[PDB]
Amino acid sequence: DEAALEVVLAMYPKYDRITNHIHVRISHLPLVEELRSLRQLHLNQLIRTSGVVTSCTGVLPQLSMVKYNCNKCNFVLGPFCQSQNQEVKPGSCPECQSAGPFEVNMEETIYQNYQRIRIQESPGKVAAG
Amino acid sequence: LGQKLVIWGTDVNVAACKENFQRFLQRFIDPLPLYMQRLGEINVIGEPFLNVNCEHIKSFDKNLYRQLISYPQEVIPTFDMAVNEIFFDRYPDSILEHQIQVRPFNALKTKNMRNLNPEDIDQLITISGMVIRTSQLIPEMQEAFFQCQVCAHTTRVEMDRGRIAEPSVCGRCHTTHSMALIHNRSLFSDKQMIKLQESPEDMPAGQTPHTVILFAHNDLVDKVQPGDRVNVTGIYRAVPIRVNPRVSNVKSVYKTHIDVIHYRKTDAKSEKRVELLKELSRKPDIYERLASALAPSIYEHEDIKKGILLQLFGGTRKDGKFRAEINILLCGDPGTSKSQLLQYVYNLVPRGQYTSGKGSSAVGLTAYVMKDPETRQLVLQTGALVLSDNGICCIDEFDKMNESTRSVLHEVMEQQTLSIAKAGIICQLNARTSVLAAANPIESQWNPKKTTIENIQLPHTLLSRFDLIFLLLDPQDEAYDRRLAHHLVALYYQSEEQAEEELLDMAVLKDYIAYAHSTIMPRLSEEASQALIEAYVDMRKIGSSRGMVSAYPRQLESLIRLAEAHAKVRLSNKVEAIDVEEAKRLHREALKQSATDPRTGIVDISILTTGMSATSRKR
Amino acid sequence: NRELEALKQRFWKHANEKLQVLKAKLQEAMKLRRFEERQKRQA
Amino acid sequence: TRHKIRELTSSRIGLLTRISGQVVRTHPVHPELVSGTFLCLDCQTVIRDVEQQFKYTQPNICRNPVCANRRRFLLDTNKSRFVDFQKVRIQETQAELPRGSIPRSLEVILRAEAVESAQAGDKCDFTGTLIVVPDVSKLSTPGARAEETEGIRGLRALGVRDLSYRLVFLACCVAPTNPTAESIKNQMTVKEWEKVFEMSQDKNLYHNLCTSLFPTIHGNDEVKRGVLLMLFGGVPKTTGEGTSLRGDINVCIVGDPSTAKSQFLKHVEEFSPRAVYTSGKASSAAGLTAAVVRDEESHEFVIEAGALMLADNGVCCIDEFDKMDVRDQVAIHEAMEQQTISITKAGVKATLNARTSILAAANPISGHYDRSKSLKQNINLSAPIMSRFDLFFILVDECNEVTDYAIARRIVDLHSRIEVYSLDDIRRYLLFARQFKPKIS
Amino acid sequence: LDQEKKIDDDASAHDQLLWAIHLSGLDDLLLFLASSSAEEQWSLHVLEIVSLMFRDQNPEQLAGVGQGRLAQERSADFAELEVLRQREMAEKKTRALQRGNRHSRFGGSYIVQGLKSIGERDLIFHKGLHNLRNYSSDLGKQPKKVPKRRQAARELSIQRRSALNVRLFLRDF
DNA sequence: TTAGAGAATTGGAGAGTGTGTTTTTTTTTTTTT
Ligand SMILES: [Zn+2]
Ligand SMILES: [Zn+2]
Ligand SMILES: [Zn+2]
Repeated sequence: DEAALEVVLAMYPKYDRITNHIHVRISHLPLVEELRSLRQLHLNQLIRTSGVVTSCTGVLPQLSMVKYNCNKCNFVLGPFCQSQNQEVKPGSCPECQSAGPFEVNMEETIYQNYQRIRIQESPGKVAAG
Repeated sequence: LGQKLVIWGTDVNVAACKENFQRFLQRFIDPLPLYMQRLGEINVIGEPFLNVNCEHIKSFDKNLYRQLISYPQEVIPTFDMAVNEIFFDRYPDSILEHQIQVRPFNALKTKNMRNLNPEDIDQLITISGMVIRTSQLIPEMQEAFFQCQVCAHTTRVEMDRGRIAEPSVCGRCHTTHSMALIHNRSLFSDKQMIKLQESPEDMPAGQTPHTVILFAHNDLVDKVQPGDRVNVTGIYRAVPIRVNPRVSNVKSVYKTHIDVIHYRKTDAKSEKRVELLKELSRKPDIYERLASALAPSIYEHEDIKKGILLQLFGGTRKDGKFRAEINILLCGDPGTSKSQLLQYVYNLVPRGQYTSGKGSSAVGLTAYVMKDPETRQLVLQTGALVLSDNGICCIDEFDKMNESTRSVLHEVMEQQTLSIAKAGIICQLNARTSVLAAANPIESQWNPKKTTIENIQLPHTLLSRFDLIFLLLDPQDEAYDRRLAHHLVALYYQSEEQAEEELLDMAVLKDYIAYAHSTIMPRLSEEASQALIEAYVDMRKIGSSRGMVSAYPRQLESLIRLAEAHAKVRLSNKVEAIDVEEAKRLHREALKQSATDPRTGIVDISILTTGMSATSRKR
Repeated sequence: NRELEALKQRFWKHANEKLQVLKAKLQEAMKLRRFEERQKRQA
Repeated sequence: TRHKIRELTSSRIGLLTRISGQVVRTHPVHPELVSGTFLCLDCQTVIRDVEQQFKYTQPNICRNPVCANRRRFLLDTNKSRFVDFQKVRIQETQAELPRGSIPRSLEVILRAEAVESAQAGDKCDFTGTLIVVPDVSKLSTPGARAEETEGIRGLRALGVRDLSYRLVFLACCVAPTNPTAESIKNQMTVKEWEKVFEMSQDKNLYHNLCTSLFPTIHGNDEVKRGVLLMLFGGVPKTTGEGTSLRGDINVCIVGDPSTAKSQFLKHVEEFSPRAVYTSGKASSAAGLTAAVVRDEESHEFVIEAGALMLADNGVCCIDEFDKMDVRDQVAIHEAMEQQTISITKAGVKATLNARTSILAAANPISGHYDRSKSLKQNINLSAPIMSRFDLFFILVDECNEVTDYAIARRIVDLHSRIEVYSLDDIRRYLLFARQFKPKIS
Repeated sequence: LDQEKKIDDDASAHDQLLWAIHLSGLDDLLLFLASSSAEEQWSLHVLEIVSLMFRDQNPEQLAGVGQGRLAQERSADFAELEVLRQREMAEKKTRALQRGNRHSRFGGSYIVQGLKSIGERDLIFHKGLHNLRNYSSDLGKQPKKVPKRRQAARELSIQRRSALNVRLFLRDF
């Protein structure tokens, strides 16, 4: 993604006005897998699967780089990266050490589009019954 | 020192109680040295428990009985020490898996569920009841195994009234909070919860039944199933219940349950039999004797009883794919003896089933999948046809079943297997079952003008699978009805000396059938083969002449089944022309009853088709 | 067994987990890269 | 030794045991942590091979001997080791179930090589251990905090709560209880190769295979040939535009109810693997093709598979084919030619493969055949249904005394005396030969 | 510490290292350096090499090694396995007798009239009648934390029987 | 050679802080009526 951004801004120097990140997508990866055949050996590896989408959430905003107002003073906590694993807890304010009911700074927080889908095996690839 | 012990707040000496029970064991003899015979039975059988009658304890020593009833939690372990001391004073090198448990019991109930009071807490009681449910096997920890996660040093902790004295430090090393409970190296024993309703015979008039909880442990866990009726002897316990699982406050009102000490089931009802059966099989007209023994409580239908007897004995199962099972169908009005025949033979046969073709039946004919309500997990409830895989399936109200059930029965009769296409589950269940069916007319009472199929309104395809079909029509004849009425008034004047005789006849009939099934395996003789072959040709002759058809090859299979069954009845082990002649006679009698058109007589295509030849030419 | 082997050949004629296969067949190409670079440097 | 489900008492905990059971439900395969690698957050020391209980467990101490940390640890998921994990419910097999009892169900854990090796309905022998699994929701640890009978008490991890237990079988091995072209070649043996070659070179192989497959059938030699070619089948093909050309052969045997029409189906079904026998009338909501029914767990419309779907890439022996329900009478059009079943209902849209050869058996209208009339007049099948079948056969019950004589002789011989090729040999030869793809000269 | 859990008769990392020395022939060079009068300057070095080589071994056990050891050690392993199993079975039976054949929540309490409690009242016993055969007042007591200063010294390593090839090589060396 | 008085280190009592909780009806849809 970093390298693609460099090449894109070499070709179109003003494209930073439209984007701040280029997502490199990979297609025709030979590592095709059946959903029924995924194992622990495939963990943290780039897999390719097929299926029918059976559920979709609405497009929801998700925290990506979140900033928090301090619960007492006017300081704002540093950028914390969202992980998909757990809620990010701010910790304590480094100006004053308070750790109370912190709140998200919506205007300074960076969001990203989120959508959780459920895919299953296609009905013609599953066995009867 | 044991002699210093007294039960808490009781003034009873444990050592004196032990000695009194020991002399009881040594000297009680008269239930008509009694319990040393039971000790020897334990010694040879290897079961670690002794059943003892509290009435025997009472008659030997009233005070010992009072101590046992009042203070069972101490007195019963004292009796365990006594009996084990006697048992290992005798039989010095016999090895037992466990120490013996004394299991005192009262022969009858001392109390009932409605009169149980707080005065009875921690007291030995006996109550009668019916079982409503029985939990899965609960493992109760008996000794906790701890291992140090720093240095692998292990220790074992004994259970103190349900709580563990966890080691806070290791002994080998000295790390704190390092000892971890190794669950599967610990020791466990079986426990089970049972929910028991007061008996219907014991409920007061018009009241909803009361219910108690029993807890059984070790070997008494897997002795009682739902639906059983039991006199349970146990200690009436009271325990607190915490208000919510994460808080140790308890409700002032205590829960109660019974720690089971003893179960006695009260609804349960070899060469010395083989020697009788061998000569009784070669007694003359044993076939008639057994057939007349079937269902003495109803007025006699000879060929129906003969067919049911041959169904009970069945053919021989061999391998290819041909069914040894024999299928019988009974037809007649509601109010005939067909349902009594069904219920009788269901009570008689092993691996039997009885259910209704109506959709309101207690247990279904087809298999289904359901959420086990007490567990929420799926269970495959295989229907009665699959549960009776080596017995007779009695189907009352056989006409009232829906088309899906008719298809299921067609599948079971043709293929002797039931297919499962449930959600996720795919399997071929086994249903080698002999179906005995009882149908009704669609009208109120049997129409004489219309045919059997036209009256019961079941498909001819399914009717063609039955080996024999019979009718329970009663003639408008004094010659039959007068003697039937005499039989009925005599049945009112039935007495116990006739009841015992008929029960003995039914019991030896059961033993006869079981002994036949156990080993006797008929085969065809050459003369029997010729008789069956020429019988099929003879049945085809009467129809092939004049251009119609009067028989088809599956009737030869039915005749083979009946001949093999009759040889099985007479213990021959070789099928002969005697058996083949009886098969032809009974099959033709069934045809004379069922396949008779009122105009043209017996017509074979009334089973192969709906209607008959006359109808096919009337349209 | 020549005719039996011919029947085997006819059935083979009609005859018509993968990350490690990918890595191996790619490892061959990068080995060739290193060999060619070495040869060009030493030339 | 083998044990019953009723015999899985606490005495068997930790012992090697073998049980038989019928799989009722299989859950998804998950990755289970078998040994966690952890980082100590306040001294940066890595603790490897932290073995897991029936609770997710962090290090009890730091591996650094002078470090005082005992709860602040971070799992490194990339350097930890996981195992494939799957739980399946079983119950007692039909044979072992005691009379009158409810079926006793058991939970079985499959791991690593053994996951997804058993399917619901299979009867399998499980070899492994009976173990005990605590209620882990009651246990509170540094890794994770905690979420009518009374459990055991007094553990530090357990606090004021009580710990209950449940018995679970842990299967190290699973097998059935009573069981490509190159793949076939390598699987089979040299003696099997010799027998295959013998059959390939056999003269009169046509009639030999017919007689071997259909010994009970007297006569009807042409029907035998047709059914054999139905078993062998044609070559499926795909057009340039992607549409498929049907390869399977469809055969219908009409005849009087006294004839051998059902016996052909029975012989085919007991010979061939993956075959289904069914009646035209449905035993279930899904008849021949498919149905849409409400899930009892989800309260949601789901497919219920029919006989043709279960016979996909197989043979479906449909007896009483004249008595189909209207839903099957319509959907059999698509199933017989396009080899698909298309469903468009509430909650489900599906195209379900039905690549099956059909062997139908049917009765004439009014229950007997009339030779003066054509087959279209003798059976109720419509012209679209008639066009699907590759071969039609008719069986008329001739009232011929010598034929009845021979029939009785053959049947009673099969029952008394019996107590070219074997069906296993024909199975192996069919499986070998079906991989051939003949070309048109 | 991770990989020192090797069981006896297996090639540890040290055993494999000694086998590497053996196959390379540096052992013979060490013998030469030890026997040489001219190269006596390296005597302390060679002594330290030999010490670290024979770090794990026991002299009598090593001297007992020979041709017929495989059968001896196999039979000894089987016999020792059975001895361990019999000891564990005996201890399990003794514990099973010490506790009763009734579950732990089976109640019952006794007064031991002769035994005065920590007060003047008679002892009330709750841990079951089975325990009063070998009664002791420390049945339910937690042992004490030995303080750090008083914690006894523990032996620094377990002994393991190294690989037989390495043992034969070290015997010959 | 034992042991006892003064100084320093370790065990644990307890004071303080933070967390979690208390069958029913209307409507649809497919299959079966
Ligand atoms: Zn702040
Ligand atoms: Zn330790
Ligand atoms: Zn650390």
